[PDB]
Amino acid sequence: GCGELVWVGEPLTLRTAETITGKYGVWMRDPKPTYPYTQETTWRIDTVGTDVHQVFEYDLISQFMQGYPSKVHILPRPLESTGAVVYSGSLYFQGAESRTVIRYELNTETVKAEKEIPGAGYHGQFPYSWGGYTDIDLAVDEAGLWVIYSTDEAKGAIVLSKLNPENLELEQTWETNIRKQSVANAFIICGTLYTVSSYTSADATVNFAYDTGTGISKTLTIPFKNRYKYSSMIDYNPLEKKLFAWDNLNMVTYDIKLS
Ligand SMILES: [Ca+2]
Ligand code: NA
Repeated sequence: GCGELVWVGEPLTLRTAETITGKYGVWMRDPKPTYPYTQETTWRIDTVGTDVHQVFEYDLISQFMQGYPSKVHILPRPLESTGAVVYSGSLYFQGAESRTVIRYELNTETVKAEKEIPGAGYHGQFPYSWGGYTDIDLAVDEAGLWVIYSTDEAKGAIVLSKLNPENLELEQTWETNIRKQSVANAFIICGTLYTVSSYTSADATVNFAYDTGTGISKTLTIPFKNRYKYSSMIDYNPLEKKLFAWDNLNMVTYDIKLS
């Protein structure tokens, strides 16, 4: 059931972090779960600080919302920023102070692939507008795995590449005209990249779209509310067809409607 994004609902708070380590972070579910995980399995990474390596895993939504993790993974190398995703049994994350994407198989705690994103800026060159070293943002949509970034050659405009999820090879690349540091975050739905105008405003918008099928860029005015005024992470989950976000200690989700 694919289509163009036409509406975003009110943010729903699922969990509020209890320490400043959780002011910003990423939380994720797998749109292609694999044993021993299910559609309920939830991963959470608080990303404040300089040696981020703990991943909280919750077998059940009840545990994610009301209780303790069922497992803590200690990543073998530290992680950068809020851009990570989980896809088909692996956490895909960026190595701290690097342009390297790492595929970490969760059930075996094994690194399966590492890839330098060619020419990608990193560590504060092309972050989203809030900073936070958000230069590299992974994404999953109905067609699989992508990475959102920029390069000097693109002069800071958003570049997106489709990734092979097994070995991280780039399969195809598109260059937009949207300055990455001028938008708060971005995500991909049904092959279209969407951006959010502000990470602070209760009256933000989903303000730009780039359709990878046609190469056409559009301006949009879809209301988007940052309930807690500091959104560090905004991603799309194509199985649930919802936005997942992290907003000033709060793990939130937004319903959407496609046309
Ligand atoms: Ca994102
Ligand atoms: Na992401």
